[PDB]
Amino acid sequence: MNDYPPVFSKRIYKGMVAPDAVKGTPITTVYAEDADPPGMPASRVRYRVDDVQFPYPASIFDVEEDSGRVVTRVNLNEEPTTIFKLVVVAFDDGEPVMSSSATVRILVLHPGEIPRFTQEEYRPPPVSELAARGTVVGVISAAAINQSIVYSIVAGNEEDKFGINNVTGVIYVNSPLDYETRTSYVLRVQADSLEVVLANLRVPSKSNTAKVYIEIQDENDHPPVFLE
Ligand SMILES: [Ca+2]
Ligand SMILES: [Ca+2]
Ligand SMILES: [Ca+2]
Repeated sequence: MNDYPPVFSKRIYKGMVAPDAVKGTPITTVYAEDADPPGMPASRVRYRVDDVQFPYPASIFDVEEDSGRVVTRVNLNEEPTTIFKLVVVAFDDGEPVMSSSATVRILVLHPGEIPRFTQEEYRPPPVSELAARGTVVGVISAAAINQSIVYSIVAGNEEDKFGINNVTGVIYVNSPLDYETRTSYVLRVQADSLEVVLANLRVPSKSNTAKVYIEIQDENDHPPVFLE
């Protein structure tokens, strides 16, 4: 019998593509498996696009039948920041032939317009534990072609001990620091292009994320002695 359909690994895939991408530019691979006995038609999954609800994405993208790679059907000329919903259907060679669908949300964006930091690690001089709010700690720097850069701290600042000026990329002291509580931090930072920020999006990659090693400088204050 053939009584199990293909089941996509994910319900919604993501993927990027340049706005001027040539024909057959690879975007992403989708994937689905079939629970019927292996080696047979019933569990032999082919991939196809669909144009019921989203015919235009289907007009410019296509999925390969056997590999599952999503690619450009045409040399494209679409506008940046756009998001398309391409609908992919995986179907078996069974009897009766079963299937299931899934969505590939594709982002139209240039790779070269994603920012690049000046360093992957920033090691600024050690900040006094008694430093006041607003005391500058260090500064981070990132370029991108035809792009102004918004900076953000994305991880490692769980204590809200730091803030960053989201435009100058200047990291500063937000809460008061205690050396005895914690002697060092490592922030994950992220430069995103302004055009991207405006479309309510973030696009991380190796070159638009960097680390900041902050070192706390001990002064004579009241040491915490015991806790609980
Ligand atoms: Ca099947
Ligand atoms: Ca202290
Ligand atoms: Ca101290």
